[PDB]
Amino acid sequence: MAHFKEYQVIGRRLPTESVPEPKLFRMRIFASNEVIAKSRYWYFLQKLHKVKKASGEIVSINQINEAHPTKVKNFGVWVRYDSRSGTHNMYKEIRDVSRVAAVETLYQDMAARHRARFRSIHILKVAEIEKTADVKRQYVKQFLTKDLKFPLPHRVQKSTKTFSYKRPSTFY
Amino acid sequence: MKYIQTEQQIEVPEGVTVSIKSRIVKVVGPRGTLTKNLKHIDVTFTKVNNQLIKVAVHNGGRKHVAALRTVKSLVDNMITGVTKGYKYKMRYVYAHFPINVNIVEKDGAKFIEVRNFLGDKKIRNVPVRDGVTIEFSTNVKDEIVLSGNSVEDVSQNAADLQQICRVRNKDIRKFLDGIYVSHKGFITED
Amino acid sequence: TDSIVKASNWRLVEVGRVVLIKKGQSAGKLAAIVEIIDQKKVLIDGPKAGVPRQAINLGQVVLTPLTFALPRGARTATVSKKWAAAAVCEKWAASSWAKKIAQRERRAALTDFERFQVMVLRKQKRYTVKKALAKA
Amino acid sequence: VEPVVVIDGKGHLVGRLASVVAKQLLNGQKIVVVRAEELNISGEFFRNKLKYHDFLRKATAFNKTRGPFHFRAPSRIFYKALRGMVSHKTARGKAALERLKVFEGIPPPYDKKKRVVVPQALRVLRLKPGRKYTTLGKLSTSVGWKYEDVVAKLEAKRKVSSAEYYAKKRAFTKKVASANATAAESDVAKQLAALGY
Amino acid sequence: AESHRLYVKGKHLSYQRSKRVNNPNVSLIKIEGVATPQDAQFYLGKRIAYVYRASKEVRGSKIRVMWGKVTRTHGNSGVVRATFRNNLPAKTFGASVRIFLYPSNI
RNA sequence: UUGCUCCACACAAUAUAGAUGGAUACGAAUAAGGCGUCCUUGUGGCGUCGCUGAACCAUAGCAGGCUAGCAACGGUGCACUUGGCGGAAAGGCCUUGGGUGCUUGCUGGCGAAUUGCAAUGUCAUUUUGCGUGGGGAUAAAUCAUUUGUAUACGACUUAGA
RNA sequence: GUCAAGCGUUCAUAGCGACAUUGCUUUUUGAUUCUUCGAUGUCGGCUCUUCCUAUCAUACCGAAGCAGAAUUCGGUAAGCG
Ligand SMILES: [Mg+2]
Ligand SMILES: [Mg+2]
Ligand SMILES: [Mg+2]
Ligand SMILES: [Mg+2]
Ligand SMILES: [Mg+2]
Ligand SMILES: [Mg+2]
Ligand SMILES: [Mg+2]
Ligand SMILES: [Mg+2]
Ligand SMILES: [Mg+2]
Ligand SMILES: [Mg+2]
Ligand SMILES: [Mg+2]
Ligand SMILES: [Mg+2]
Ligand SMILES: [Mg+2]
Ligand SMILES: [Mg+2]
Ligand SMILES: [Mg+2]
Ligand SMILES: [Mg+2]
Ligand SMILES: [Mg+2]
Ligand SMILES: [Mg+2]
Ligand SMILES: [Mg+2]
Ligand SMILES: [Mg+2]
Ligand SMILES: [Mg+2]
Ligand SMILES: [Mg+2]
Ligand SMILES: [Mg+2]
Ligand SMILES: [Mg+2]
Ligand SMILES: [Mg+2]
Ligand SMILES: [Mg+2]
Ligand SMILES: [Mg+2]
Ligand SMILES: [Mg+2]
Ligand SMILES: [Mg+2]
Ligand SMILES: [Mg+2]
Repeated sequence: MAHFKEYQVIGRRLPTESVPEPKLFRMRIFASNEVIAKSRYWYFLQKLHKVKKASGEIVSINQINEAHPTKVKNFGVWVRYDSRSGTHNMYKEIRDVSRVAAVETLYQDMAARHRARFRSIHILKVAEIEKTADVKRQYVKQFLTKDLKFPLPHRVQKSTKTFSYKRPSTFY
Repeated sequence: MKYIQTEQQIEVPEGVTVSIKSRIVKVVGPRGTLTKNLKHIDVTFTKVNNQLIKVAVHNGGRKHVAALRTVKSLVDNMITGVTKGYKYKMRYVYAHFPINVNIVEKDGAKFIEVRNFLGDKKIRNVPVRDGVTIEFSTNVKDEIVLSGNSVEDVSQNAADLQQICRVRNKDIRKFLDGIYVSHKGFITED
Repeated sequence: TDSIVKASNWRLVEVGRVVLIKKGQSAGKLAAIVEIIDQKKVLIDGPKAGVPRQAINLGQVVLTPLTFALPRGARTATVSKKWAAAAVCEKWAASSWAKKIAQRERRAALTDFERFQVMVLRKQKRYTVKKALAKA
Repeated sequence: VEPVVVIDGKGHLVGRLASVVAKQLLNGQKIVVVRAEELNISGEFFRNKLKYHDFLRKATAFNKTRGPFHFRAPSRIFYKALRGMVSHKTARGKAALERLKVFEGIPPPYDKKKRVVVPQALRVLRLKPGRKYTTLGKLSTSVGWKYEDVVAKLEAKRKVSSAEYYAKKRAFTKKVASANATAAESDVAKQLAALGY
Repeated sequence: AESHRLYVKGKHLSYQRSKRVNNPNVSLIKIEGVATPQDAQFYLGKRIAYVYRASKEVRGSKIRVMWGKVTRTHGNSGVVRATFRNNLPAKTFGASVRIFLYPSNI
């Protein structure tokens, strides 16, 4: 789950006599593997349509890679989650070079700030925010200023020995 | 949120020299000199053009950003105190017993001593802190004027003189007797 | 009459800052910061060394004193061209930091015969050094 | 790797130093800790003073001379923190605790010996900036230690002597560095530089 | 020379143990300068002496030796497991052992 | 019934929480410092360093023998000694000079074998005893008797050539 | 403890506080029958120690429908009675 992957999953709802060639529903799923992806596919299709895994089939599952994995992108994520007392819709902005990176950051962020588990979260939408000043959140907007530069004060240097002889420094 | 960079301006007037070794600030203007240890904040001072000093916080949370404007106000108070000084004027409020405030020597330690506060036989004593000058006003009755470079010292010594004359065991909406700060300003201002 | 405020000069996370990867696959190679993703993560690019363009935590990274002029979000061909124009590797090799890295790699590479020769030459230099000290 | 290791306890967190020292003692290393009045505990002073008074509260009710013995000196607070990280009721842990000496200040022999740090335990490497901390000399004085002023006087004396030592040591290393620089750019020194030396 | 050492020093740390049961048949050794299981893979199969002193000469020596061998690495930090011909006495917890350079590979 | 102590060296017995090249000395800060240099001597200017001790010192020679020179007047061991500093437990640190060896800084000569293909292959430091030869000093305590400032008995406080 | 209809000469909350509702305690009494029926001496008082704080007094304070006096509400506090 540190590497989520994104999959398109197309499922069908199996052809009967009255309906040959059914409607081919497609989802984008964030999962660790294809097993979890097909599981989540049937989870969301049993919430949208009158279908279930026993009366349907999977016709395709493909891993979608990121088109530009080394371009920095601003993402808006619309998410629905369960709290301890209700269900809430939430919009967050996440800055990464990948959609699965944004979704991993979202899951860590939701577990951190809201104590929301994976079982309580629906990703409603991930969309790359195409233009600056459509960026709503000011924790993202601070990284879009011109000629941005900052230091990292108080550098803590990792020691591999138990004892040090020098009384180290946190210069940087 | 951890704001990336929050930064405050500090304006130095012409006759003032500010020396900031690590976070120990020394401000030297015409009235004298002042020093403040600021090693409890973790800010970063820098000098722009010998009349402007930036102070900045990097990757600082809400409380750490809140302390930065405090640091700017502390160094501005140092500059204002060594340029203009501070002058706090207190009034004696009494109904029947006239509060008798004199300044006295006890072993060279320079005390304000207060007699007849609400008819008390107890002499009260507030030590004048170093830097604070006590004088008594002419053509304004019942006014004691505390002056000095350090607003901390002048304000705390005026607060000592106010808290030493608080009323015990009486309704203090009716027994208003005390010494109160009436004016806060500067020594040399117009 | 002069206001004196200390410098306290840090290395800035900025586009064009040269970084040394400590840990991972690259691990001792030079890259350059291409864009700042957030406070704890930047996009690096080390095409001379062989570092792929990647997102990385700054904790996998030590910044160097060396910068060069790079535009934000510059692609790998741009990074390579501007890195060669600024001649980053020749600034880096002349620093005392990279000489110490080369020194400890060289002392790691020494064989037993070379360690014996290091002992013999150190005693030979030591004799002259003690003569110079006792006449100065 | 030394026969005994002398830790200068200044700027160290008490638990993070005590677990490291407990593991060195049990693994067979003799440890002497100096400047235990300059140790740190994280969290504010009133916080840690209430913790000590909560500890001070508990004693054997029928005989206070057999109670938990509330030791007041900063070296003894460090010793108490390091017990409990050692099975001290066994012979092995008794022998481990016999490998440890903790002192306030730096007394003789150790004042002319190298002092080390434990960077796993350093307050400036472990605590987030802005986090409050307690100095163990101040805490010990608040809970009844008598000798804060004597240790400060002797440490000022020791530091005057140590600075007069270090002035002579810099005056010698000036000459040694210059004489090593005279031997540089010779056929032996370039031969040594070819081998990383 | 001033030194004649052809072994690496180590510390007998512990038996193999769970939280409450020990196994004296295996002993845990720290080797000086070894902080990594792959750095400690060099020492596998090396020949260990615990060298100790007794009052009674038995074959013209007051020095007695227990011989054993590094079997596998233990954990993440360069501790190894060792087995000896007779198990280590358990008062030697923290005592110094010798890891010889033979059987040699490199 | 030649007792006690100290010093040195001969041999024994007890052991050893565990020698195996060296515990290698600023202080302070860590949103700062170290070092070098310069001046106006400061909370100064300039340069440089860190990114770990992965260092530095030391380290060649029968467990390190015997011997011959060259260069230098350095390094180092042991005792003798001069002067000083050190009381936190100093019991150490820095010196002055003369001996006394050694030196791998450089170049030579001789020896090592059979411990038979590994078997720590014994080289450390506390207690003691006893032997020998070189100094030094020449007491108390307790019972018993006694006191009553003490006291169940012990103990305590007094006295007695 | 919360809520505040209402009382408090006007005024919900100085002090109170209905209709509701959330708790804590184990110094009451029930509920239970787990331990003891080859026996754990069963009421109260006397004596004596310690502990708790939900503080009556004493210390220092905040509030009042506290002018003074005398009270009332509340805080730290079990040091001492
Ligand atoms: Mg599922
Ligand atoms: Mg939150
Ligand atoms: Mg720093
Ligand atoms: Mg009052
Ligand atoms: Mg009254
Ligand atoms: Mg040398
Ligand atoms: Mg040991
Ligand atoms: Mg324990
Ligand atoms: Mg030291
Ligand atoms: Mg005290
Ligand atoms: Mg006491
Ligand atoms: Mg085990
Ligand atoms: Mg381990
Ligand atoms: Mg064993
Ligand atoms: Mg044991
Ligand atoms: Mg500098
Ligand atoms: Mg300087
Ligand atoms: Mg003494
Ligand atoms: Mg030699
Ligand atoms: Mg009597
Ligand atoms: Mg009697
Ligand atoms: Mg409640
Ligand atoms: Mg009202
Ligand atoms: Mg029975
Ligand atoms: Mg009974
Ligand atoms: Mg209470
Ligand atoms: Mg009360
Ligand atoms: Mg009283
Ligand atoms: Mg009581
Ligand atoms: Mg009481």
